[PDB]
Amino acid sequence: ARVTVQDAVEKIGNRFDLVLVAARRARQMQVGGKDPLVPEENDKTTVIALREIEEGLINNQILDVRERQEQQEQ
Amino acid sequence: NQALGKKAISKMLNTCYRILGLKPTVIFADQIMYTGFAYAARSGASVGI
Repeated sequence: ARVTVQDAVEKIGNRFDLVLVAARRARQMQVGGKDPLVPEENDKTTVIALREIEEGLINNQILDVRERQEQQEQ
Repeated sequence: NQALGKKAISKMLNTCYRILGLKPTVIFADQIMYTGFAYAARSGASVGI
């Protein structure tokens, strides 16, 4: 669980774009067709996406290139 | 090392935010409120005639 999101704020700094990025990642991990890249601690997908952002393996650029890679695969 | 009269404690919270960050000052505020309640109960302050 993440009490504060300051690390996510400082990973990519807007306090506004991180909401969009985390919402997109949570949609990916919630509607299906995606698995968390960070160990799952029985918590909800929102904080899982936030922790992925904080640990630096989820951002806008790599999400876009992942979209491109799965688009080219099919 | 003062009396902490509602102005030094707010100043210390402001300095903790400005120097350390957000999580440390949140934990510090929670601990301050815990210890303030506990020691106010211990002191047994009361108002009489």
